[PDB]
Formats: sequence, C-alpha cells, structure tokens
Amino acid sequence: MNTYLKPFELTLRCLGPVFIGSGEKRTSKEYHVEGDRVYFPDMELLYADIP
RNA sequence: GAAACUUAAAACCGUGUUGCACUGCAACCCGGAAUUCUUGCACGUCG
Repeated sequence: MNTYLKPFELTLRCLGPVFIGSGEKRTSKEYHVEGDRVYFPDMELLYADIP
C-alpha cells in the first residue's frame, strides 16, 4: 500500500453466466456446430488455403 | 616778368592632385516554471 493511497482487492465469483457485450454479432456463415460444441475458425486462415 | 604735360607705350604672368598606410572590431544560450485533464455499466423492452 501507501501512506496516502489505500488499495483493496475486489474479487467477483460468478454464480450465473456473465455477458459483457462488445458490439460484435456473428452470423451463421462463420461457425458451424459439431454436436453441442460450436467451432469458431480464424476467418483469414480458412480463406488462404482455399484456392 | 607775361608764354610751351619726366610725357607716350607695358597683364605680377607661366608650371603644380590636400596626396600616401588604416577591418565599427573583440566577449554574450530567446533561457527558467506548467499532466490534454475532470464526470459516464454496450444497455433496456418480450401474446
């Protein structure tokens, strides 16, 4: 600490899901599911290998 | 004694640099102080 500046330690444990949005929304033409797990590939790496 | 100009003519003139050498020069910070800062949940509403 310091003799005029007093810090603390704020710890947050989530009991439910937490969503802090970024302003970004992804369409269905970027990901595709496999059972329950949905895969998010890199958008430029799947374009570079395609001829 | 009464009567007849020591007069006439003649430039104080000719030639000649107020000229020769000489740095308005030497030394000197446009320098010292100053937060592009203060407030703000990527969120609300579901026959």
